[PDB]
Amino acid sequence: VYHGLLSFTVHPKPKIRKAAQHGVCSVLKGHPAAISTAKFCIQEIEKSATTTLHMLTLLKDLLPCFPEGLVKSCSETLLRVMTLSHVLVTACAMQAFHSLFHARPGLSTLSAELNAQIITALYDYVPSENDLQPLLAWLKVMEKAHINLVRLQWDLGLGHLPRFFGTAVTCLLSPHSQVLTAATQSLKEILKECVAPHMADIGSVTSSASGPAQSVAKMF
Amino acid sequence: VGPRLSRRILQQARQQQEELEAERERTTRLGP
Amino acid sequence: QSVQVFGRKKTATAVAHCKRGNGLIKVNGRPLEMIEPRTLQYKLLEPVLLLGKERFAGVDIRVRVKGGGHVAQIYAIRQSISKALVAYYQKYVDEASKKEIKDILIQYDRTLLVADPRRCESKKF
RNA sequence: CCACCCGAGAUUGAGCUAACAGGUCUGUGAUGCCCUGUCCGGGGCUGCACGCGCGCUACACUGACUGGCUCAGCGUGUCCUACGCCGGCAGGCGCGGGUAACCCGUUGAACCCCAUUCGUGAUGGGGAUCGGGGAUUGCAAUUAUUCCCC
Repeated sequence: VYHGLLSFTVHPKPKIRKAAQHGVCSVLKGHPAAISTAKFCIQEIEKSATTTLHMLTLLKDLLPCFPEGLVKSCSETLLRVMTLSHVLVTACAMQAFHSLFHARPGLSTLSAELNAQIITALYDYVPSENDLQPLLAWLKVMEKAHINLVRLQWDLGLGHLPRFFGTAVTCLLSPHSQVLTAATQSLKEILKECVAPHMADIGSVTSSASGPAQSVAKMF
Repeated sequence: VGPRLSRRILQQARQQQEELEAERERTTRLGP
Repeated sequence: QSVQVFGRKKTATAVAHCKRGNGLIKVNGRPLEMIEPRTLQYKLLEPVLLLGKERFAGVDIRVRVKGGGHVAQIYAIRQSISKALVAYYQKYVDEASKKEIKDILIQYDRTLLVADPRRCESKKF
């Protein structure tokens, strides 16, 4: 019956799809059914242009109720369509990662070592410099992924910070104003939340630091 | 110098620096 | 270590990059003797001929130009080549050499270092 | 804005609402003057002896033709266009980008620069006026809409 509900998500009529899209969310959030439905989601993307938009909308709010292996498989599958240069599928898949990180999942849903692979993978897009539609969303998730990675393991969290602040300083040169406002708003919220309470455990830093204090040298 | 000439100078001076610093397939899999 | 300057004409803007080398001058990837108007070849070669081939032997200059026209670019190229050398001899050679370069380079023609403040006049209703 | 110290006093009493050169809405004066069109087709909208004014192209050698080389800026748009195929050209068919310091567009502009032919000849200067054909927009191209070839 769950597969009967699920198989109507790909339906061409929007009303039938809209209730099924809302129906699947209420069933899972309200889980043993999570594993099978992710296996449906991956194979449908591999089968296919218009249907993939509905499937990424399905994957938008269904990533948080997944286990580790299926997130790892989904993290590949969302990353495969990134190789396609189509823009609407790119923006939805960018926004799909946002809803993954905005829920701040636990250790059973998302491991600490998984996030390091995601952020290092996402460095290869950085779209050009000045398109403003995904670039706001691109550095919105790199904010959201880093703030989640710090919360799980903090001393690794300072390890991945300098490379992001390498691009964040560099992307201030984009001629769009809304890039500038969103960039520093991302950077300030990392510093007010990921560095400020954990500053005391670091202690005083010199020019020849070794451990996580060396990251703070690379911040400044 | 003025706004219009300096905008072109700064943009051009930046691009000469990049071609001094300048002198693959994207990682689809995340777990090796 | 290197020095990054600019020289300008009406709209033809140049940028020059000078560093240690054996004495090659390139504009837009082309040599100084292949720049297209060959009638005004001496205007490109004036800062080289006034100063001497030996004085440029310790520096390699690469110049990029965009905008303007055929002769406005030559007047910007010859400005930024000479202006790159007087900046390089100031920061990494003693000021006595920089004063004597800036001396003989102004008495010849004042546009090799100080730009021409002439631009097209707008029209109003 | 509120509370408070000092301070006689951090506000108590006498005068001022008013208006429509914008007008509107159909109520009145047996109010002052003065008289008793719609749809459809076709045509031309400068047809040209002349007087008076703008402009464009030229009368060539500091030039025309052919090839090659090499440089802009203000602006532009959901109408600007990229790319592929076909034709010799105007022009067709397909598929994409851009509401825009994001695409056109590193805006590959023209004089200019370098080679070739021409050689003072109403001439390879100059292009009007014409003949024949082709293509595009439009209900419609005749009195040549416009463009291309000889």
